[PDB]
Amino acid sequence: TIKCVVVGDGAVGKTCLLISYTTNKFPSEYVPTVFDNYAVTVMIGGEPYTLGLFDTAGQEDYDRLRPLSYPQTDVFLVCFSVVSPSSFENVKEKWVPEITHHCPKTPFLLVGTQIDLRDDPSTIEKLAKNKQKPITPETAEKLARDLKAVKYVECSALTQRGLKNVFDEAILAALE
Amino acid sequence: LTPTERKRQGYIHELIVTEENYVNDLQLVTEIFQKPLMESELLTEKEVAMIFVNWKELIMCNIKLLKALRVRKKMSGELATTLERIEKNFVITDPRLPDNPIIFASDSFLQLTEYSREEILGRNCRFLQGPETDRATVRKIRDAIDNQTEVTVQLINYTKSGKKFWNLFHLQPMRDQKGDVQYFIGVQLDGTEHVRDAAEREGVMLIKKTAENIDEAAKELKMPVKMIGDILSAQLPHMQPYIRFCSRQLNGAALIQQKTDEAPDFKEFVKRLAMDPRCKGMPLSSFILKPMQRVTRYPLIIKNILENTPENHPDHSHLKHALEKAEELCSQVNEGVREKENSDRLEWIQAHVQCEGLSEQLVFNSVTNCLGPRKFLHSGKLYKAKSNKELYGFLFNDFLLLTQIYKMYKTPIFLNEVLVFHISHIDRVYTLRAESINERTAWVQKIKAASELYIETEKK
Ligand SMILES: Cc1cc2nc3c(=O)[nH]c(=O)nc-3n(C[C@H](O)[C@H](O)[C@H](O)COP(=O)(O)O)c2cc1C
Ligand SMILES: Nc1nc2c(ncn2[C@@H]2O[C@H](COP(=O)(O)OP(=O)(O)O)[C@@H](O)[C@H]2O)c(=O)[nH]1
Repeated sequence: TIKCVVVGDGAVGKTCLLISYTTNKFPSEYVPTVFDNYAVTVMIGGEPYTLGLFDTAGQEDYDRLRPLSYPQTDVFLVCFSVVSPSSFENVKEKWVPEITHHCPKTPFLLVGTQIDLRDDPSTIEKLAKNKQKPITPETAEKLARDLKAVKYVECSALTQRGLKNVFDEAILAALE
Repeated sequence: LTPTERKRQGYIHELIVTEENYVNDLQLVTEIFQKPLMESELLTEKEVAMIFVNWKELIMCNIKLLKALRVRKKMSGELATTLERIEKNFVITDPRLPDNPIIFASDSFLQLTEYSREEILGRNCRFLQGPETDRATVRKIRDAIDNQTEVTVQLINYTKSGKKFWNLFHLQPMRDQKGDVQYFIGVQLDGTEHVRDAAEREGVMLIKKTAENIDEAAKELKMPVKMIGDILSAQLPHMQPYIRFCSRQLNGAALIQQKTDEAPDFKEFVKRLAMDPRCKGMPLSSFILKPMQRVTRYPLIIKNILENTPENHPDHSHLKHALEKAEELCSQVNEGVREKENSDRLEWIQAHVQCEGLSEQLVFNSVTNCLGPRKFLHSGKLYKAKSNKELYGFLFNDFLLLTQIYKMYKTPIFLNEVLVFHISHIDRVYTLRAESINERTAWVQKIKAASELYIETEKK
């Protein structure tokens, strides 16, 4: 069993990508739930691997409760919304330094989420009003190198684009 | 159903369902982990108490909550089975809720109107009205509701498909013992024409007598209340045991991890316990997170219930106060972890550090001059340059204490007069070698931060 922990700012899409991956469908707004500790078994090259999925949502603003989830973690998922730049800044300013402190031997991926809103005209308008632009993959891949992340991945819990790939690359990182 | 109100019913559903699963998960751990380990005798009574600690106290704490949330949903279940004996067209509405929504619809009403109970509940009965419906008669119904008095009129109502039918409709309030109106009863008697004379007089008596039975068959029963914040606001102040659990759960996880590595029999024994299909393939250690995970997810749930609850809703006053109490609980628990760790560190120092050549009796776990309670920050091996003396320093929020492998080295260096590897105190200059560059970073960053905190607070 490989323990994977998803961390990142609030409302970046941590819970959704976990639900959308495990339930193979994006959470309906009318039927919303939390994400209990879940275990999935995927097949990579004929070899079954078991992921231990953990959701740190609701802990972001609690510094003594957050690291309780960190013990025995095999791989981290540092998340940021490609639309929210402030969540992208807290990656190098908060989350990556925090997991390096608690779990220095634990590998982590750089996960860009909500990539389906990057082309959305309505969303760019709101970002333009604050003189901000959505994080391009080229930008995020630069942060992936500078923070010594294993690699960079993008996903949409809504479109399921590159969603499977995120957890697949997560496993490969925990087998290093 | 508005998208907003539909989300509310979904989040209230989430609260109760996840509570069901959570209380059940608490009881699973006790059954298949705690009790087997107590009998396994691989751990002493103290060692078992170091792991699960007040798990039992958490269960009783949430069962009291779970039963309260269940009773509210049970009210609509007990009522439906009671008013099922009445095979007449009738609905029940709640004036105390926005736009006076249907909180109950009879089976007969659903057959007549061709509607389903899911497409009706939470909406005003005005959807039955249409083109040929006399708007003047409709206003006669509105007045009776505003005037809180009964009424009996005849008007054209329409079905889901649009099939026209006359409605010998009777309305009457449902007053409590105090005398105030709490609900409305609406009886429908479908027809094909506007009944007159003997046909009308008979029909009026029928529907009025019908409403009298509904008022009696549903009396003395605490009616279904469409709100959940009233419970949470009064139940959350009793979630005190969570503060105790999370503060000591860290020592428990480290106890298991230790026992796991230094005993192969223990590791296999615990793994076999987790092979229970009820565990969904999750290890014991992950179940320890659940109490902490539950309190942190209470504000998330309540916040979403609140943001989909209108201002004029009687639940908004409770949900708002409940979210305040919920977020307080997390903070108290969050700080509870910090306080327990601090006490564990300081009490360890109190009975391990000898204080000689000092004027006053140094008590570590006490109050500082301007920062309040003393807090331990950092501690590591420190070698003094040009001397190479094996020293060991304990950094606090108010002062730095240098010891030796514990016998005190020098006078406790306060941080209101310290400077920043090279550490400077007044005139005296200290030169200390760190074990590594990362440790030299840890010292400098924390000493400077603690020094600046003392100074700025002292400058008030
Ligand atoms: C318990 C109850 C049952 C009602 N049943 C009907 C009904 O069957 N047909 C109808 O046209 N109005 C019915 N009404 C009245 C409407 O719900 C609504 O109050 C009325 O049409 C006035 O609408 P307005 O406030 O938009 O003017 C009922 C009202 C109550 C309180
Ligand atoms: N378009 C889009 N929206 C998303 C996606 N993931 C999350 N969201 C939105 O983000 C909101 C909350 O995100 P959430 O999963 O709770 O993030 P978390 O708080 O970090 O766990 C939801 O209302 C979703 O509508 C995504 O992949 N695409």
